[PDB]
Amino acid sequence: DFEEKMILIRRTARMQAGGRRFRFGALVVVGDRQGRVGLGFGKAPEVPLAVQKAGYYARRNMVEVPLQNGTIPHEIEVEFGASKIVLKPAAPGTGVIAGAVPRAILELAGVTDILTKELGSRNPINIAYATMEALRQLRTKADVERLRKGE
Amino acid sequence: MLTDPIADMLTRIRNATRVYKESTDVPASRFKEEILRILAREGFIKGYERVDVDGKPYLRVYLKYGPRRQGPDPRPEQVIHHIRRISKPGRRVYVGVKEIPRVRRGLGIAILSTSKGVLTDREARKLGVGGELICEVW
Amino acid sequence: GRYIGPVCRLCRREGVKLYLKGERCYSPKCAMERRPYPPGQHGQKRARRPSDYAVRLREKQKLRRIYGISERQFRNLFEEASKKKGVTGSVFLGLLESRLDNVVYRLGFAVSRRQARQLVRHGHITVNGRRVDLPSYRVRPGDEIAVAEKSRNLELIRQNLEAMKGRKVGPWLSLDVEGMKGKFLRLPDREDLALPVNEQLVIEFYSR
Amino acid sequence: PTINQLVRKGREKVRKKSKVPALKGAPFRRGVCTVVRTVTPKKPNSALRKVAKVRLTSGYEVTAYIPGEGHNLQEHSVVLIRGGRVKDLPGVRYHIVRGVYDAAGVKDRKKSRSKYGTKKPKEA
Amino acid sequence: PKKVLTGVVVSDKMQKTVTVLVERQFPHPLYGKVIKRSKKYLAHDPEEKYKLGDVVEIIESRPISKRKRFRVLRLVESGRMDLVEKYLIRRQNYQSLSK
RNA sequence: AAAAAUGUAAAA
RNA sequence: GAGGGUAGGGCCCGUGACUGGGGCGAAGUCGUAACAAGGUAGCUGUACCGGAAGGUGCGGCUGGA
RNA sequence: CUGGUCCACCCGUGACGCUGAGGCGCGAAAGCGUGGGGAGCAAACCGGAUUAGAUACCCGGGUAGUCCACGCCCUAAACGAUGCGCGCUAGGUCUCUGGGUCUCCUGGGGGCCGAAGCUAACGCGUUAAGCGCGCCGCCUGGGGAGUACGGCCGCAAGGC
RNA sequence: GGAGGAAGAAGCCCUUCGGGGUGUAAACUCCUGAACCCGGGACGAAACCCCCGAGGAGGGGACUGACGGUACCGGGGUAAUAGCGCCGGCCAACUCCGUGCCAGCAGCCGCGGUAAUACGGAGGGCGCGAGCGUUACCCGGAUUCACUGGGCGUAAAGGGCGUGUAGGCGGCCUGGGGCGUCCCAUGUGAAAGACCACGGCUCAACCGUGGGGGAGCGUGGGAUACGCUCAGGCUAGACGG
RNA sequence: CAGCUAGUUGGUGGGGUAAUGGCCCACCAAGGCGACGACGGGUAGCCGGUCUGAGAGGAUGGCCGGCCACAGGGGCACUGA
Ligand SMILES: [Mg+2]
Ligand SMILES: [Mg+2]
Ligand SMILES: [Mg+2]
Ligand SMILES: [Mg+2]
Ligand SMILES: [Mg+2]
Ligand SMILES: [Mg+2]
Ligand SMILES: [Mg+2]
Ligand SMILES: [Mg+2]
Ligand SMILES: [Mg+2]
Ligand SMILES: [Mg+2]
Ligand SMILES: [Mg+2]
Ligand SMILES: [Mg+2]
Ligand SMILES: [Mg+2]
Ligand SMILES: [Mg+2]
Ligand SMILES: [Mg+2]
Ligand SMILES: [Mg+2]
Ligand SMILES: [Mg+2]
Ligand SMILES: [Mg+2]
Ligand SMILES: [Mg+2]
Ligand SMILES: [Mg+2]
Ligand SMILES: [Mg+2]
Ligand SMILES: [Mg+2]
Ligand SMILES: [Mg+2]
Ligand SMILES: [Mg+2]
Ligand SMILES: [Mg+2]
Ligand SMILES: [Mg+2]
Ligand SMILES: [Mg+2]
Ligand SMILES: [Mg+2]
Ligand SMILES: [Mg+2]
Ligand SMILES: [Mg+2]
Ligand SMILES: [Mg+2]
Ligand SMILES: [Mg+2]
Ligand SMILES: [Mg+2]
Ligand SMILES: [Mg+2]
Ligand SMILES: [Mg+2]
Ligand SMILES: [Mg+2]
Ligand SMILES: [Mg+2]
Ligand SMILES: [Mg+2]
Ligand SMILES: [Mg+2]
Ligand SMILES: [Mg+2]
Ligand SMILES: [Mg+2]
Ligand SMILES: [Mg+2]
Ligand SMILES: [Mg+2]
Ligand SMILES: [Mg+2]
Ligand SMILES: [Mg+2]
Ligand SMILES: [Mg+2]
Ligand SMILES: [Mg+2]
Ligand SMILES: [Mg+2]
Ligand SMILES: [Mg+2]
Ligand SMILES: [Mg+2]
Ligand SMILES: [Mg+2]
Ligand SMILES: [Mg+2]
Ligand SMILES: [Mg+2]
Ligand SMILES: [Mg+2]
Ligand SMILES: [Mg+2]
Ligand SMILES: [Mg+2]
Ligand SMILES: [Mg+2]
Ligand SMILES: [Mg+2]
Ligand SMILES: [Mg+2]
Ligand SMILES: [Mg+2]
Ligand SMILES: [Mg+2]
Ligand SMILES: [Mg+2]
Ligand SMILES: [Mg+2]
Ligand SMILES: [Mg+2]
Ligand SMILES: [Mg+2]
Ligand SMILES: [Mg+2]
Ligand SMILES: [Mg+2]
Ligand SMILES: [Mg+2]
Ligand SMILES: [Mg+2]
Ligand SMILES: [Mg+2]
Ligand SMILES: [Mg+2]
Ligand SMILES: [Mg+2]
Ligand SMILES: [Mg+2]
Ligand SMILES: [Mg+2]
Ligand SMILES: [Mg+2]
Ligand SMILES: [Mg+2]
Ligand SMILES: [Mg+2]
Ligand SMILES: [Mg+2]
Ligand SMILES: [Mg+2]
Ligand SMILES: [Mg+2]
Ligand SMILES: [Mg+2]
Ligand SMILES: [Mg+2]
Ligand SMILES: [Mg+2]
Ligand SMILES: [Mg+2]
Ligand SMILES: [Mg+2]
Ligand SMILES: [Mg+2]
Ligand SMILES: [Mg+2]
Ligand SMILES: [Mg+2]
Ligand SMILES: [Mg+2]
Ligand SMILES: [Mg+2]
Ligand SMILES: [Mg+2]
Ligand SMILES: [Mg+2]
Ligand SMILES: [Mg+2]
Ligand SMILES: [Mg+2]
Ligand SMILES: [Mg+2]
Ligand SMILES: [Mg+2]
Ligand SMILES: [Mg+2]
Ligand SMILES: [Mg+2]
Ligand SMILES: [Mg+2]
Ligand SMILES: [Mg+2]
Ligand SMILES: [Mg+2]
Ligand SMILES: [Mg+2]
Ligand SMILES: [Mg+2]
Ligand SMILES: [Mg+2]
Ligand SMILES: [Mg+2]
Ligand SMILES: [Mg+2]
Ligand SMILES: [Mg+2]
Ligand SMILES: [Mg+2]
Ligand SMILES: [Mg+2]
Ligand SMILES: [Mg+2]
Ligand SMILES: [Mg+2]
Ligand SMILES: [Mg+2]
Ligand SMILES: [Mg+2]
Ligand SMILES: [Mg+2]
Ligand SMILES: [Mg+2]
Ligand SMILES: [Mg+2]
Ligand SMILES: [Mg+2]
Ligand SMILES: [Mg+2]
Ligand SMILES: [Mg+2]
Ligand SMILES: [Mg+2]
Ligand SMILES: [Mg+2]
Ligand SMILES: [Mg+2]
Ligand SMILES: [Mg+2]
Ligand SMILES: [Mg+2]
Ligand SMILES: [Mg+2]
Ligand SMILES: [Mg+2]
Ligand SMILES: [Mg+2]
Ligand SMILES: [Mg+2]
Ligand SMILES: [Mg+2]
Ligand SMILES: [Mg+2]
Ligand SMILES: [Mg+2]
Ligand SMILES: [Mg+2]
Ligand SMILES: [Mg+2]
Ligand SMILES: [Mg+2]
Ligand SMILES: [Mg+2]
Ligand SMILES: [Mg+2]
Ligand SMILES: [Mg+2]
Ligand SMILES: [Mg+2]
Ligand SMILES: [Mg+2]
Ligand SMILES: [Mg+2]
Ligand SMILES: [Mg+2]
Ligand SMILES: [Mg+2]
Ligand SMILES: [Mg+2]
Ligand SMILES: [Mg+2]
Ligand SMILES: [Mg+2]
Ligand SMILES: [Mg+2]
Ligand SMILES: [Mg+2]
Ligand SMILES: [Mg+2]
Ligand SMILES: [Mg+2]
Ligand SMILES: [Mg+2]
Ligand SMILES: [Mg+2]
Ligand SMILES: [Zn+2]
Repeated sequence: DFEEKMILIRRTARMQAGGRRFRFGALVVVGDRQGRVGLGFGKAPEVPLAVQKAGYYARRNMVEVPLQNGTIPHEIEVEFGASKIVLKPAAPGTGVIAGAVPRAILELAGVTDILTKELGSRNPINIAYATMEALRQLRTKADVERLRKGE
Repeated sequence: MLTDPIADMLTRIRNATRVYKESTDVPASRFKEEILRILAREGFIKGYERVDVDGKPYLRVYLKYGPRRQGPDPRPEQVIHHIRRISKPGRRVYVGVKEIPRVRRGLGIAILSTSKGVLTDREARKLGVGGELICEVW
Repeated sequence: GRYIGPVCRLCRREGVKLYLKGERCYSPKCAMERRPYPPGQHGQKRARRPSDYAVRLREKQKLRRIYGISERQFRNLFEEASKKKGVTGSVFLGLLESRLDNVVYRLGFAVSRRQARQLVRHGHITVNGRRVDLPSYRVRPGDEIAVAEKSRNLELIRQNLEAMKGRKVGPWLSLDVEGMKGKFLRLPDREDLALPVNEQLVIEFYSR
Repeated sequence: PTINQLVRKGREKVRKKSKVPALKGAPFRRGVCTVVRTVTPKKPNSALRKVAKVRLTSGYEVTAYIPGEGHNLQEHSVVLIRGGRVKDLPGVRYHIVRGVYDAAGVKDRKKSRSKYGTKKPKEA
Repeated sequence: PKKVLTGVVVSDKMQKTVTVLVERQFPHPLYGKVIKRSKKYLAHDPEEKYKLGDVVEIIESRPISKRKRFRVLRLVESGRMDLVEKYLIRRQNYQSLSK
């Protein structure tokens, strides 16, 4: 029961003898605005229905996000093949300055102070993927010394 | 003939870790020891020791990894998330004391060759000196 | 200067009860209590979810109009905020609140934020003796925001003070209602304030 | 490339030429209108565009487009060049200012009087 | 102070005058690579005792002639013809660059 | 391994 | 020794009957070479030739089977 | 007569190496020059047939050229459309060649399929398009145009 | 100008003809009071000059104001100029009529050829305010000359292949030097500026005052890890039998 | 723009200046410079600073401040610290 919000809803079609039927696709993201966030991209032959599918798909996936008084722990250069996005922890009072897509990502991630920028490709879909897997590589101080411990 | 023994060495680790090997060898050298010396001091290698490859002094770098992972494709965690050289034989990178980088906001380390030995990103700062930025690790 | 145009008309745009007046806005008619929908022929029509920028914009215009001050000065202060350290966000609202004429409202001397400007303009207000007419003038920590001698016994003034009996106001402010004077204790901590606006968004916007 | 490649060769500086040969990039150039004729548009359009060649005082000779609803420029009118091409007319890379010199403004116009040079009227 | 350079005698075909090359390396202003460039200087040797290839030192001195404001100091090592080559060979290749 | 040319110019 | 004068070269700009190709164009004329074995697989260096696209020769490449 | 290349013995040298602006040399085919040769083939060219037309597709005849020498030209889808060198990173399969008490092991080369990994996808994947260092080459929207001018080379066509 | 003020004038626009919009906006009530009027009215000026001492030190006396009868202070005092751009998407702001590939807009994609939110007018809205907007030029977005921070099988791009000159790069160990580089000290980096702090002019702009470290360079001292350099040894690269 | 140079490079002696110096003169010796871009052409006064920019970089030099150069074009020397 986290906070839900979509990104974009395109309208792809199909060539075929006679006419050109369609199939809508909607990108949606969820989060309680504190560490818990999930991204899902639902495809369906109808705008609303697609959002509905995006719903379950989003509430399905999810990832923990080690906060820090509203900011991210550290910075990362996460390249998702095509696109390239980098985040960086800012001092409280800064603001969620990021691309249109990553905005609603970290916004629902309980982030308020972050520095990001998209490089290479800027395809909404890909960029999204990136931002997620990015948070998926995040490592807290605890996480670090934990694996580095191995005692 | 190679160029920078360190360059290919860090690569041994990289390529090995990617496939999760027990350990890998590499031609024995003064500097490489220092590398592993700190690469163990901060804790990225299980250790090392000079071995033999047909009368050829090598160095067995014993790799460290993470716990087994649940879910699709049980990929064991990587202790050495990423390690890349900075001061290349092409571009000799010399940094000052109050210039030394902060690898991923402390989470990382900057192995560099000080004018008084070899120290970490923080160790070099504490002693109050600068040197050639060998590489970073995190 | 300030947009003299109809004001209880903007309350409808922000969709938030804004006290740009005095008595009437507290009455059963902030002009939005009557018409909870934005102005124009339309407004009474199903609208659409604005864009990120769009929301940030509307959100900003909420704060701005509240202090009925030129966007010029409004922006100039946003910068002034970023200029210094601290939580630039709340800091902005902070200096916004430090504005002389503004304190004159949060001290009761005037019934409206706009009427405050008027009074302060005609030097009806004093500070440590000087008849500061400048609606600007950032009141530093610790000042005697009193009422000028000539301005003491004034009809409109009295009405404002008489009604301003008791009634806690400004935790970071003191009020000597007896002699018609107030003081600026400390800088209003973010928590103390409580405006219908979201600073974080207003911040993001001016980063473009 | 490599490091040495940069050490020797080096990154080539961009450098871009202007879309408008109007001398000192001067805000506007003055000239005398030589030809005042209407030319037909390009590919997707067709609406006889009122254009006028203007032999600048700066020794040039270019074609400019007259906006607004009509005008009053003959074979010897003087005028200013705004500088701004028209993607519907091949070659026309200069607008022509309104209300300036022999070039009158637009009659009846209400909105956007600025661009079309029309001193605000009075309703009363 | 009186600037002093450690260069090599690359030309001794003048009267009481000797040319000297001086290589100075430094970080590239932008690319930080240890690049190496040089320049030729005309020294004053009233004794002519310094011969070709002789690595010597040169000090910023009183103006002697037009393009000459430096004087010799002392030898660093005699046999250094190999370096002279690097200079000479560079010259040679030049002749094959024109038309 | 298959004799046989060509359809100008206005909207998703 | 300013400059002036005489003779002769170098570079740059403008201009010029005529001429070369290029770009551009809701429409023309002549064919149809290319994309499907495009109805001779196509492309290609070079050569020759023809209203034109192009054909043919020598070799080569599949981005042909 | 002569270059390059591989395996075994670990015998000698003792960092002598990698790369390579310009330059030097090689460089299919067609083409040019003097001389030689000419079976077949064969642009051009002549004729037949098809077609509206047919300077073409097919058929008949046919020259230069194709071949030799010596000299010049220096281009190509010169194609793996993948610069050179050293190092690390599953393996299964068959083939060329070399070593060895040999249902098998070991070195160099060629081809398919695939771990990890890279990739826009295709696809690459110890013959990398993987991970990493060193050096040269080169690209920075299409057309204009590989043209125009200048410069250099060439007998020319034309090339850089 | 401020406070109030109708379930909400008039006109104007829309309309499923019920009503909706302009809009508390106005009208009107009440309070203030820029402009304007009267009176007073600066700082900026102290010193050279006079006197005792010794013509000095020290100390005491005296002249001068362009701006100005200006700013500023006290009193008397009238509701008192609002404009420009935009409203298809980018981009915040929707409807009516007219027009009919015309007129005309256009920064990019495009719009207009009978029902245009895109031309023009209107109603209304959005932004901004003594300004708004256009043109021009510079950085930015442009990680589109890529040190940070690109790329080259088919998208623009491996030279046709080889040889080698300069240049660039450099295997493991030990030794001296300390050129690169690293650290300290110091000279330096002037003022104006930028930043932080306090203060001046009613605030600000403007300005005074103080504090900070600065790249680089000069000198002195220090270190030796890798680069460099000379020197000795090895065989894993290359070469040779 | 790929090769450039006769006061050209250097030396002895001298002239000249406040002073070094082909700055200039006579004599002598062939040198001097250049792909680390000489020579040519184009453009432009330089910096402190200013503009933009996450920074690096890019752009720039109006005002004020510092140095430079010119005072219609062009040459000359007198007076004087
Ligand atoms: Mg990419
Ligand atoms: Mg394992
Ligand atoms: Mg160990
Ligand atoms: Mg209320
Ligand atoms: Mg203003
Ligand atoms: Mg209050
Ligand atoms: Mg209140
Ligand atoms: Mg008063
Ligand atoms: Mg005010
Ligand atoms: Mg209180
Ligand atoms: Mg508290
Ligand atoms: Mg409040
Ligand atoms: Mg900003
Ligand atoms: Mg901004
Ligand atoms: Mg007319
Ligand atoms: Mg007239
Ligand atoms: Mg030297
Ligand atoms: Mg002399
Ligand atoms: Mg002399
Ligand atoms: Mg057949
Ligand atoms: Mg036809
Ligand atoms: Mg058609
Ligand atoms: Mg003469
Ligand atoms: Mg003369
Ligand atoms: Mg002449
Ligand atoms: Mg002449
Ligand atoms: Mg001519
Ligand atoms: Mg012509
Ligand atoms: Mg002719
Ligand atoms: Mg063509
Ligand atoms: Mg045509
Ligand atoms: Mg016709
Ligand atoms: Mg045609
Ligand atoms: Mg064909
Ligand atoms: Mg085909
Ligand atoms: Mg094909
Ligand atoms: Mg052919
Ligand atoms: Mg071939
Ligand atoms: Mg098949
Ligand atoms: Mg042989
Ligand atoms: Mg043989
Ligand atoms: Mg064997
Ligand atoms: Mg043996
Ligand atoms: Mg041996
Ligand atoms: Mg041996
Ligand atoms: Mg030996
Ligand atoms: Mg080679
Ligand atoms: Mg050569
Ligand atoms: Mg040859
Ligand atoms: Mg041939
Ligand atoms: Mg022949
Ligand atoms: Mg011929
Ligand atoms: Mg015959
Ligand atoms: Mg015949
Ligand atoms: Mg025939
Ligand atoms: Mg035949
Ligand atoms: Mg012929
Ligand atoms: Mg033969
Ligand atoms: Mg050939
Ligand atoms: Mg090619
Ligand atoms: Mg080799
Ligand atoms: Mg075998
Ligand atoms: Mg073997
Ligand atoms: Mg094999
Ligand atoms: Mg495969
Ligand atoms: Mg895989
Ligand atoms: Mg993929
Ligand atoms: Mg795949
Ligand atoms: Mg393999
Ligand atoms: Mg293998
Ligand atoms: Mg294999
Ligand atoms: Mg082009
Ligand atoms: Mg060609
Ligand atoms: Mg030519
Ligand atoms: Mg070529
Ligand atoms: Mg009111
Ligand atoms: Mg008063
Ligand atoms: Mg007075
Ligand atoms: Mg006085
Ligand atoms: Mg006195
Ligand atoms: Mg005097
Ligand atoms: Mg006396
Ligand atoms: Mg006396
Ligand atoms: Mg005196
Ligand atoms: Mg007066
Ligand atoms: Mg007064
Ligand atoms: Mg008064
Ligand atoms: Mg009154
Ligand atoms: Mg009133
Ligand atoms: Mg009024
Ligand atoms: Mg009144
Ligand atoms: Mg606008
Ligand atoms: Mg509109
Ligand atoms: Mg409109
Ligand atoms: Mg909108
Ligand atoms: Mg009409
Ligand atoms: Mg318009
Ligand atoms: Mg278009
Ligand atoms: Mg209509
Ligand atoms: Mg229509
Ligand atoms: Mg309209
Ligand atoms: Mg529009
Ligand atoms: Mg428009
Ligand atoms: Mg309007
Ligand atoms: Mg730009
Ligand atoms: Mg840039
Ligand atoms: Mg580009
Ligand atoms: Mg690019
Ligand atoms: Mg560009
Ligand atoms: Mg790119
Ligand atoms: Mg290509
Ligand atoms: Mg090749
Ligand atoms: Mg060499
Ligand atoms: Mg040593
Ligand atoms: Mg010693
Ligand atoms: Mg020592
Ligand atoms: Mg240093
Ligand atoms: Mg340094
Ligand atoms: Mg210091
Ligand atoms: Mg210093
Ligand atoms: Mg200092
Ligand atoms: Mg400085
Ligand atoms: Mg100072
Ligand atoms: Mg300073
Ligand atoms: Mg401070
Ligand atoms: Mg203050
Ligand atoms: Mg102050
Ligand atoms: Mg202040
Ligand atoms: Mg103050
Ligand atoms: Mg203050
Ligand atoms: Mg100051
Ligand atoms: Mg200061
Ligand atoms: Mg301080
Ligand atoms: Mg330094
Ligand atoms: Mg002479
Ligand atoms: Mg002499
Ligand atoms: Mg003399
Ligand atoms: Mg003199
Ligand atoms: Mg002399
Ligand atoms: Mg001489
Ligand atoms: Mg001579
Ligand atoms: Mg140059
Ligand atoms: Mg000039
Ligand atoms: Mg100039
Ligand atoms: Mg940037
Ligand atoms: Mg700045
Ligand atoms: Mg001026
Ligand atoms: Mg004059
Ligand atoms: Mg003169
Ligand atoms: Mg003169
Ligand atoms: Mg004088
Ligand atoms: Zn209200």
